Amino acid sequence: KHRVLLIGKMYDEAGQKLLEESTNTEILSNPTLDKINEAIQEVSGVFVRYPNKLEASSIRLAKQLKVISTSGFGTDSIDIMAATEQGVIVVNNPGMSTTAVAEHTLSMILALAKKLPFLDHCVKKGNYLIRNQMQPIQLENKTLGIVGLGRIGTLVAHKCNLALGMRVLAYDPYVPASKAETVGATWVKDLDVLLAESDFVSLHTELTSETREMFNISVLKKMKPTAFLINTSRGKVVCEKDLGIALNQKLIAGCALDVFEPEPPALDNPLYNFENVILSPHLAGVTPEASLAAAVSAANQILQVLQGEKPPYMINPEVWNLFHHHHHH
Amino acid sequence: AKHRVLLIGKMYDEAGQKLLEESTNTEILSNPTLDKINEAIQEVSGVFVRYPNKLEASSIRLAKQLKVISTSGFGTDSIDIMAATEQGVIVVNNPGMSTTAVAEHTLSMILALAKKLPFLDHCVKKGNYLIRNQMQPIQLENKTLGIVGLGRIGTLVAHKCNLALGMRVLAYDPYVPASKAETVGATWVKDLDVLLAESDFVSLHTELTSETREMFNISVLKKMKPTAFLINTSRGKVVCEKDLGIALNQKLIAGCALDVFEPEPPALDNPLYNFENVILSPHLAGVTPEASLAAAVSAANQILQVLQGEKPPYMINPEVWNLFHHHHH
Ligand SMILES: NC(=O)c1ccc[n+]([C@@H]2O[C@H](COP(=O)([O-])OP(=O)(O)OC[C@H]3O[C@@H](n4cnc5c(N)ncnc54)[C@H](O)[C@@H]3O)[C@@H](O)[C@H]2O)c1
Ligand SMILES: NC(=O)c1ccc[n+]([C@@H]2O[C@H](COP(=O)([O-])OP(=O)(O)OC[C@H]3O[C@@H](n4cnc5c(N)ncnc54)[C@H](O)[C@@H]3O)[C@@H](O)[C@H]2O)c1
Repeated sequence: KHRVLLIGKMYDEAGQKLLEESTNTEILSNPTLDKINEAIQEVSGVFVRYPNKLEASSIRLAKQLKVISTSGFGTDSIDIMAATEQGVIVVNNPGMSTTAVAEHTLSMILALAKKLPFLDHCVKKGNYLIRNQMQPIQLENKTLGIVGLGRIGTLVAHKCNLALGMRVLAYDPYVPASKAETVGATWVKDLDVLLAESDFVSLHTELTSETREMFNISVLKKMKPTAFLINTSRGKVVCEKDLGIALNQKLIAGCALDVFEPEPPALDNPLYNFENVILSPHLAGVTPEASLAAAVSAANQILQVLQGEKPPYMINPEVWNLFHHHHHH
Repeated sequence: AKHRVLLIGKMYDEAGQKLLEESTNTEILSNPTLDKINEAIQEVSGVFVRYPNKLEASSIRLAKQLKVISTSGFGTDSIDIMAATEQGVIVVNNPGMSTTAVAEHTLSMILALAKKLPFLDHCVKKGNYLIRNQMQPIQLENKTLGIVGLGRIGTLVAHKCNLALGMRVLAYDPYVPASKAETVGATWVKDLDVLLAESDFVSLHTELTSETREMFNISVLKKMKPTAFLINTSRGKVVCEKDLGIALNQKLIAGCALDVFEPEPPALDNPLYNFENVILSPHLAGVTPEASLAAAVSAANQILQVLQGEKPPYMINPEVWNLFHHHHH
């Protein structure tokens, strides 16, 4: 029977149960490159838990490899070129946690408006009278600016408009304006207009060379001093040093972050010392439902390629013909 | 007890209908009128729509127990999605099941235009073998192919025409990264006008949207080379067919190959039937045994998923999911 290497465990054991019905699996925990190499030589499939890496030199050692599956959308730590050259199919598992991240985003937007973690701290310390200096924000009729109108951004736009009564603006050069109009948002060609008009700005872009450090001191200066930033996308989209300067200089009023750069944020991180800051440890997409759906998807696609069936989320379909040559024909 | 499912046209493989019959009672209509749909749709929980059959808003409103509409393939232009969304009805498509088939069919049509294959077959069979002394077939090596829409099919067509024929491949698609073209040896161009000026064959592979509706009109044909050919396997409404006929008459382009039409099916007296260097097929580019089986299984399984309250993989109106929940309980 075929052998599968799991570079990191899946998000739900049901995916490992699926593999074990037909394959012999070995599981490594944050393995070093050497540990991968001595475990990968006889496997037909590999699962990679984000953010683990799979290098070209390791792929070359896997002479019978048929398929590499990642745990989520991201494949940046996979050398796809190497896999393609050897007839190995790379699949991702995208969109398995859209609803979880959308809910987490609504949670952070509301908690910023209501000053919820700060008020909880104050009441528990006997500082009930903080209420005199408080002005919670009503979300109704405020403006939300969505940067990245993808799977998550679209759902967040829809619910903030329909359920919370917000005006919703969006910036995304790589979707048509009709996509925003369908959910009640307006797609804007000029990011600066969204920045000037928004009371809450929520980031939902893919991380690319173009969006890396896109949210820097120049952007924060354009935002309203009363506005808040929410980032549930990727830590590298935000320049954290500039963000701290912007909070310190009151260029924006606060922020909620689920992702960081560097990740694991340092014990030193100056962002910890603002009470208009709300932090979560990269959990926005983590629910039992999302973990199970991704684990089952990844296992099912590995099993498809081992059977010779085309999986639904191939990242390198240009490899199929060589895959055919190596393992069929 | 069993839910009812209406098929507005058959699937292309019986496997889908057998999957549905395990758990539901089905009725199959053959090219029904709007009235026949309304009679058969009143009590059904799920509908399958075989393209180009239409499902209009008025019919969706009569379907008081409707949960899910599945299209036969990627295209959803024959569905009133807005009406479905308003009623808490999930729309699923079935994308990427015909990608190799359409890419093969597109290469077939490019070659047949270059070699004048249907015309010459007719000549030999009518006794005019000696037409050969006036024929100059085109050598595809180093000719330029322009791809409009670098999606699943457009990217595979670019890859195959490079590998099989040595063609230079240009692409126009505002919504994909230039790296996607580079990976298959093509160049992504920001200005469609440049692609039109440089291409010897222009092949259409876009989604039909308000932006691509009637994109290929007389102004575009005036920009194409008089020696160039148009290939359309995407959607008929991307091409203004009356302008295409004008363009062929006025020698703005040399010929065309079409698998999709507007009016689809086309009329008995369509003027395109009478032109030189026209090659037509009846929306069969994506209809192979392999593709039909995959699409039929996918459509059946998504219908069954939604009937169970499970989120399917190809929801095209995810903003409707909460209203579906509210009705499905
Ligand atoms: N915090 C978590 O636990 C978690 C979980 C899942 C996803 N994510 C991240 O959240 C982000 C959104 O996820 P998704 O599934 O909606 O992605 P998606 O691929 O569906 O959408 C990404 C969108 O970003 C847009 N984009 C690219 N460049 C842009 C630019 N310069 N400006 C504006 N928009 C741009 C793209 O056009 C796309 O519509 C991603 O970064 C994803 O990695 C985080
Ligand atoms: N038998 C057949 O003829 C057959 C079979 C399958 C699919 N199709 C059709 O072929 C088309 C492509 O299918 P696919 O699976 O590759 O879809 P896809 O979603 O993978 O690709 C469509 C591409 O169109 C591009 N697009 C959107 N707007 C554009 C614009 N203004 N200009 C240029 N490009 C734009 C998108 O960005 C996308 O990359 C669809 O119209 C589909 O309905 C036909």
